[PDB]
Amino acid sequence: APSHVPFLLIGGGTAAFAAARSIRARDPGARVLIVSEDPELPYMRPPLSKELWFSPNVTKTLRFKQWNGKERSIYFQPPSFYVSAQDLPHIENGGVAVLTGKKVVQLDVRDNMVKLNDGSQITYEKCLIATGGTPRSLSAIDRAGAEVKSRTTLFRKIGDFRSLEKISREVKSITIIGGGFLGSELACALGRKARALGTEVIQLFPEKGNMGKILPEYLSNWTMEKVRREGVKVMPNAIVQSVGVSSGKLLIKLKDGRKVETDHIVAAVGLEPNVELAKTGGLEIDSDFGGFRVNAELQARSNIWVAGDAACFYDIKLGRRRVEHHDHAVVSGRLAGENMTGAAKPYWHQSMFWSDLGPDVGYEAIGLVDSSLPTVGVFAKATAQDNPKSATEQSGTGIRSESETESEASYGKGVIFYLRDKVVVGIVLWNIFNRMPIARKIIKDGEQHEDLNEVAKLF
Ligand SMILES: Cc1cc2nc3c(=O)[nH]c(=O)nc-3n(C[C@H](O)[C@H](O)[C@H](O)COP(=O)(O)OP(=O)(O)OC[C@H]3O[C@@H](n4cnc5c(N)ncnc54)[C@H](O)[C@@H]3O)c2cc1C
Repeated sequence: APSHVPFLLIGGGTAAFAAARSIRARDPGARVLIVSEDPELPYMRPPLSKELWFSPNVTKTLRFKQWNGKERSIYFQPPSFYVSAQDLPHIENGGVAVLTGKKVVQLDVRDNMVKLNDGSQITYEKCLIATGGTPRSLSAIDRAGAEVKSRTTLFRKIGDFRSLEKISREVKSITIIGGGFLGSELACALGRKARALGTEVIQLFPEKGNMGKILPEYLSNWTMEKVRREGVKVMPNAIVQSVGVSSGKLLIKLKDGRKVETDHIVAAVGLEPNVELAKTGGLEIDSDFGGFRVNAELQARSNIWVAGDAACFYDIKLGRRRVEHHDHAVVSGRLAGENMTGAAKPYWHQSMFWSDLGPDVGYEAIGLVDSSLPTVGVFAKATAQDNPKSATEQSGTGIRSESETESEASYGKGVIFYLRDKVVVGIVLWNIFNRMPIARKIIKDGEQHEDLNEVAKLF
């Protein structure tokens, strides 16, 4: 670990990598150090709940096959592209180094320095906090003791992919708690594995259907049927009361009286932004939405920026906000990098989200998407190209935010408009690809729409 580094990136995920790339692009000789608590070099997360499950050496290499059959590495860059932390301070033309297995435990804003868990002290000139978040657990699990806890997976990293993939091959029943996109993706991934093995997969949540807090009743229900068609036993309207061990089996007790016996549990119930450094750093966090509060240029302080899942930014349309989008991590990380190199540009990007439940069904979302808001959905029969696989064959990539582009324009599918009076504040696209720029334009203009069935023609 160097005693000093010009650019210090705390956390080694998607946002940090984007910032590292941006800093180097604007400053060819920049010296950038990434401190990552995890043992792995920077990698993208979407494949962990998708393509990596649709394949035995893949678990070792982590080089997956996209829906189009072509391989891609989960890592942002090959390990030989990074320089050693030891050489970073004076190596010719600089570079980007990564300190894996090390965690920043103290931040001293006034002295521009951080302390690592091993006692190491590092000063910086410009710092980016890109710590992401920590998965949330169920209070029922927290209050159940060590045994139950040891048999519950909080899905987020490469290590969770490997341990869960192992378990799916070794046990007879796995239960997923959570109806969100991630829980549903895992449900489909695990369901397919179970079909060949002849095992069981259960998914339960308090809502009436999958993604119930986001999707309107019609599409929420359609999604639940989709998951059931994969062999998964889906249990909606399920409120967990307690969880314990009975005769070596996990026993989940629900409020309506139902009891569920299973071998392992996977929880996908949201995340808690990692703002532990706010304590010693004396930085302000948002008690309502979570995360480090930053200004328009993503600054927490004159020389400290925040990007990705850990940032509570000011959405140009919605006010204080925090999101969990790959697109956001990439764009905000890139911007932070540019601002750390004298750009002084505001974050006005409208972050998009995407989810693939296999090669045949996908979703895209943007803006305020809440099922409690008044909505208007327009649907139609899907064509042969309206699916994630075709979209990937066309674009050559499975990372939707890449093929969709970051710009704004100048039944088996459909569009769902979320409204505020007659203005569209959010949009969900079901099996419609390469039209996000149109969605961004509609939301940005913020005009009132007398029809919408006319607007749907745009998609
Ligand atoms: C399984 C899965 C699937 C997903 N699929 C999609 C998808 O299809 N579409 C989409 O739009 N989004 C998706 N997302 C979400 C998207 O991946 C995230 O928004 C993005 O990864 C966040 O990046 P980040 O850099 O902000 O944080 P992270 O990638 O979470 O990483 C933060 C890093 O910093 C480390 N760290 C934390 N604290 C410290 C510390 N004190 N010192 C050192 N290191 C620290 C962490 O351990 C971690 O390595 C998915 C997420 C998961 C988990």
